[PDB]
Amino acid sequence: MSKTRVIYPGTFDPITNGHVDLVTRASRMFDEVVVAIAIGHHKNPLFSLEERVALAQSSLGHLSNVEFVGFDGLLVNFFKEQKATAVLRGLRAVSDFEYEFQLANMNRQLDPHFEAVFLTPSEQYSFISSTLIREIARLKGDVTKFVPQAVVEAFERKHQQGW
Ligand SMILES: CC(C)(COP(=O)(O)OP(=O)(O)OC[C@H]1O[C@@H](n2cnc3c(N)ncnc32)[C@H](O)[C@@H]1OP(=O)(O)O)[C@@H](O)C(=O)NCCC(=O)NCCS
Repeated sequence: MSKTRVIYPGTFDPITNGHVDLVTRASRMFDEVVVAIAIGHHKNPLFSLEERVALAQSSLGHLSNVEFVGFDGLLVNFFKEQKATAVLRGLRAVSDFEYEFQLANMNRQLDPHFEAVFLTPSEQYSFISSTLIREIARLKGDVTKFVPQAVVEAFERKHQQGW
């Protein structure tokens, strides 16, 4: 009769309707869900950690069993620290599927307790790629269809300065 806690890591740069769907799904089936934002020190994300967490909070705060936290280092260690039952990943048609198996199996070798549990998002979200979203925004196009309003405004606000 133990509580479920799943960790959903990613860069969420920025969060998309697809990510929202997934979290919504996950919130319905796990007791607690942690939206885990990888800082990306060596990665160089467009949006800052604060901006990413803010935007996630805005699109998913209404779910009461959803936490939001940034993290670096090893997902396996974050997993341990958070006393997590499993790491959640999404699985679309566009997904590097062998590349989920590498992640999953290598992490298992680092920690035999590590478990991974994929969910698939509503078919309308099977084709959107944050890379393309960011590119469309950059070229002053409409991303209203692919990300929450808050994110759309973030994009303007990013144009409006330079960082
Ligand atoms: C954090 C981590 C899980 C993320 O990898 P990932 O599956 O690519 O997920 P990310 O958050 O990196 O997302 C990267 C890409 O996935 C894509 N993506 C995944 N789900 C998506 C969705 N629902 N909608 C749109 N794009 C999506 C995007 O194209 C994204 O591109 P971006 O780099 O512009 O954001 C992985 O890098 C990690 O675990 N790092 C921890 C460090 C570690 O342990 N390393 C060794 C593990 S063996």
